[PDB]
Amino acid sequence: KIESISEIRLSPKQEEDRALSDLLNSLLQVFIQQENYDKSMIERDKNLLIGGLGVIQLWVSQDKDKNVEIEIKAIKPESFVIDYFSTDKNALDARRFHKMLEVSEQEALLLFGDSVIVNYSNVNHERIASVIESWYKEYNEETQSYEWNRYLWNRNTGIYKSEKKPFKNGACPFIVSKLYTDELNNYYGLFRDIKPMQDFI
Amino acid sequence: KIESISEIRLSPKQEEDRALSDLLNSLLQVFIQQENYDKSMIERDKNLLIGGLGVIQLWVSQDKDKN
Amino acid sequence: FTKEQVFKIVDKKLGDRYFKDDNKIRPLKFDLILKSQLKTESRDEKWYNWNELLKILAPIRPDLVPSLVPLMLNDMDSPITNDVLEAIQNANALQQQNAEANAPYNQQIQALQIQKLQAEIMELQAKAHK
Amino acid sequence: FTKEQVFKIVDKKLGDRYFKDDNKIRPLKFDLILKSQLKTESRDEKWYNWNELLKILAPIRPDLVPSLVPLMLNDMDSPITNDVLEAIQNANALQQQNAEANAPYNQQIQALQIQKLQAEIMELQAKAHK
Repeated sequence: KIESISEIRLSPKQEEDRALSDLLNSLLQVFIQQENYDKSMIERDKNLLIGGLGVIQLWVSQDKDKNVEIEIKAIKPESFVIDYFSTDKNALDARRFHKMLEVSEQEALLLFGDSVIVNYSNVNHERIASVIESWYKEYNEETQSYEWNRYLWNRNTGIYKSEKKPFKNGACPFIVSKLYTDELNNYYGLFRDIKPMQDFI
Repeated sequence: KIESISEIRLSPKQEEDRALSDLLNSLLQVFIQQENYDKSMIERDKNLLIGGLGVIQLWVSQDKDKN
Repeated sequence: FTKEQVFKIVDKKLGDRYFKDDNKIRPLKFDLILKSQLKTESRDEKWYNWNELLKILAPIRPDLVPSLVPLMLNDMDSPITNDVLEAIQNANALQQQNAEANAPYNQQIQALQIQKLQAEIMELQAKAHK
Repeated sequence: FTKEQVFKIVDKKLGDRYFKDDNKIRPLKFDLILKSQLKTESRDEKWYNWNELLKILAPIRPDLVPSLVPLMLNDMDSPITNDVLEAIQNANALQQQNAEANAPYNQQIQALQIQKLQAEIMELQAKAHK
């Protein structure tokens, strides 16, 4: 899978869409040939093969010089909780995604200002914090469409920061796929069918 | 079966039906190259092979922009 | 599927060939035959059909072949297609420009040869008369 | 992606072909088809497509081929490309310089042949008259 890394090219449906598509295939190259792409894809394939989950998030960070960029990051699947009501692979009928993050102190200061109270830890000397970032699918009442909202919160502390529709379209940044969903709604992976052979060896 | 996914193309019976059929083969491509097609076909084949049933439903949803 | 829904999906020629109606696609019962094939995109299938058709039509009728290659290249999924099409347009414009620039000399030569062959008529008739 | 963000990434021709708007890329629903392929850089893919297209178009239409090789060589990732392009420009400049230097002799020969073929008309007409 390392040398067969798949990209997606775009093709026109009509004849007039070609000047669109050959534009967008030129604009996806700065998303393709970035440094994080191959790392996120190989981490994704390792998580899909060892376990059953593959989680890749996207971001639209814009640093200083009007330069909009699409960051890509593969998420560790053990620090990622899906809605229990979603039964299918790719997690499309999911209403919420939770990720439990470790956050350092100055990254928590940059993430939100000092006006709200942070429940830090004291693990050795550095005051880290455990922050749960939840993404909720809720339909609006002004427009009748679903939008995704972000809540950075801590258990037994409350909500640190609540933002609604923080992507100009109400799109969830996570792309999830489960390999081998089974009964009782678990991901099965390639590990369980080859595990007793390894134990016998 | 994953790489031998079968689509259905339409052929004209008479000579005058070709302008119909080459129209409809262009209109089935938005049904073919959608994201749910390969997932539904592979789930169908898995259900037909593991068990005996294969059930696929279709819908004519129209969201907001006369689409 | 409404008519504006159809014309947002298909090309202009494919829409104009079917609607000569009543703004609705009305297929009859004995009109279509369902044939199964491998799931491929339409431009790749048209490209393969264009390739085999140009390799078939080469010995039997060659003059049909160079009039088909813009219609072949319009159905190409390559990213170089928008350059090849304007290259074809520039070459055709230069060719017709050179043709319409050299055509007065050609019609001058034609009229002059006609006048020479008439002058031979009147010369031989005058010799026969004298 | 803003318009100046797009025009910093793509070429001038790729930007001008799409924006004939409202300064935003507005793709419709039935416009794009997603096709998976191997992850390769754009100039290498365009180079391979140019190579197969020039090997296809060689027997069927040869006169299209020498007008495509600057457009092929512009899409080359080789370090010698900036030398080959100025070599092409110098060769084209020398060719058009020789053509525009030799063209007065060619039009002189054309007018002189026209005058000779008219002199034949008046000669044969005078012979027929006498």
